[PDB]
Amino acid sequence: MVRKMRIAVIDYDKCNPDKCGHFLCERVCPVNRMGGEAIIIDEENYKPIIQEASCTGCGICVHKCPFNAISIVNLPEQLDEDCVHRYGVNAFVLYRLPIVKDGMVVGIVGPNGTGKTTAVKILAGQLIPNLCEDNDSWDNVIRAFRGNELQNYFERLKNGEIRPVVKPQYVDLLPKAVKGKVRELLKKVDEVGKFEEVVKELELENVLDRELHQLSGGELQRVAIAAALLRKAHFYFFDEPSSYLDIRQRLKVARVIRRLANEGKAVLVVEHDLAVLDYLSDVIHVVYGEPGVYGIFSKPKGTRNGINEFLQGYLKDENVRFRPYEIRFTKLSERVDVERETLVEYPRLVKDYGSFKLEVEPGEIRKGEVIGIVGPNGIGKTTFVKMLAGVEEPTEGKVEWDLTVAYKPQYIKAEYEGTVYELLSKIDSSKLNSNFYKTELLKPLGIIDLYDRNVEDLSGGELQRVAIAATLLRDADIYLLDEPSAYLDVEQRLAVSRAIRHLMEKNEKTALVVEHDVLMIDYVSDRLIVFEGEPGRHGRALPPMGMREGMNRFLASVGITFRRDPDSGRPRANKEGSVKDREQKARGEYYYA
Ligand code: SF4
Ligand code: SF4
Repeated sequence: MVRKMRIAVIDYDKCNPDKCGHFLCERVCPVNRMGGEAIIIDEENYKPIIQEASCTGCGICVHKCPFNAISIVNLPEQLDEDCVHRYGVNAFVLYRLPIVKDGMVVGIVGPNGTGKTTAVKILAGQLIPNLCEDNDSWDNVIRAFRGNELQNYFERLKNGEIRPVVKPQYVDLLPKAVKGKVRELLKKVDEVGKFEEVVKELELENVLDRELHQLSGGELQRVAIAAALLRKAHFYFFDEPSSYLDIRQRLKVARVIRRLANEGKAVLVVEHDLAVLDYLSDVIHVVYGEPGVYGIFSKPKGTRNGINEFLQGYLKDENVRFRPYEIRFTKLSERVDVERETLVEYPRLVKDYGSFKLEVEPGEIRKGEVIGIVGPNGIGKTTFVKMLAGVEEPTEGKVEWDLTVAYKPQYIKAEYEGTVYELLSKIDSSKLNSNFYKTELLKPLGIIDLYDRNVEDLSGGELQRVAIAATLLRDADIYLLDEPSAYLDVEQRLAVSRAIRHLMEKNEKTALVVEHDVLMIDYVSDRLIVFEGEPGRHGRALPPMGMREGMNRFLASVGITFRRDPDSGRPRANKEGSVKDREQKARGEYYYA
């Protein structure tokens, strides 16, 4: 086998055409000698340029450079030969692997279906690498990764003195597979003798009484986090633990997972929220490719640089573009925030089931804006949303008016016979066929390619995108999405953000997006509803307020302050106990866009 790209980098800060004659390059260059364009002259910025499309990689120019402003490398037997696994010809292929490490938290960021999960099975002893050949042994794996830390992994893995435990990419499998209580389960799975510490730090002592099927999202997720650590294993691989956790939970779970590094145990993590990712990890991997054709894991990076580079879409270590535009964000000074017309107003409501109490203070709904809902789970974010939605009748007050409400529920389960196209089509055929919904909603969330399978025959992340798109293609005055964040990746999360923002702004309509992922809030929100009280008991919904004034108000009850990163612009979470943490909290401004 073979395969090879040439990559040329010239440290211009070291080049000086006038000192080496006249671009010693083009002169000494064999290809240019025979009438070729390996090295071209930028007779303006006065620099030399190597057109890697030519350069034989002979390296003559490199040896000649009177300084050493030239490097030419052949990505041979390293990027093409590395090839790890092929599922048979005309089928998915993996290149490279994430490099897990002891005593450290190895991060992963990169869109779904790029064989994140392919690598897990590989590492779990349950799939032998063929190295895109025909192999069915460990030994060729151990050799191929010679010069690297993963050889040592495959040697232990085969002796079988390590076995990694894996928190699966979809959960909601344990309730329909394991019956009885969270109390029970957590005794059973116990083998680590750390039962006390776990259940307490992740605050599942109230959550023991309920049965698995009676859990809400945040709780079910965390109970999996618990049961994975109580199984005995050195290596713990968490695939998407950000699903359905609220803002308060996800920051607290991050601390729990981070404390593992100190115990010297190896954590491998997928996260799709940059603030949570920054905080946990110590290494970071970027994974690039178009889903379902190939995936390649990049070289290990230090968390901060790795994230910067993801945002830029350009790899300077690997020389790969993988997205033709940059990840970007919206402050509050990059907008027009001007007042708009009142759609409706709601008085004081108060709903008591008699197993939770909510009071909603008097509030205004404006037209043409996007209101983010924030707070910890079971604080009746959902109780409010459901009162306008019509599935719950307020005990007192009125919200149920002649606005039509479009409602995306918290769980997703399908009950629909027929295709993705049937399901959408009966709502508004018309919308499907117009160019806007095609630029902003349907096309970048993959739905054009999804019309051929049934709704029941769609998987969690595709089906999520399908629910979301469905709710926004309903004909309504006001759009209600309860927690769409679940099972979306970074790119998806962002695409849904740009779609919500454009569609709502253009037709001047209201939407409520209950939200907990920092980035979506950071882009989309015009106004905020902060929830407080003590969850599972009482909640007090405070009236709508400005985006900044809201995230300020709320962040102060979490102890956790947010900056603006200076490298390429993203929400920077600041470590509890830091300079910035201390300066923000002292000065009553607990947040910056
Ligand atoms: S070799 Fe490339 S870098 Fe060294 S001087 Fe000539 S042009 Fe500038
Ligand atoms: S061989 Fe080395 S120098 Fe000659 S072209 Fe290819 S890269 Fe540039």
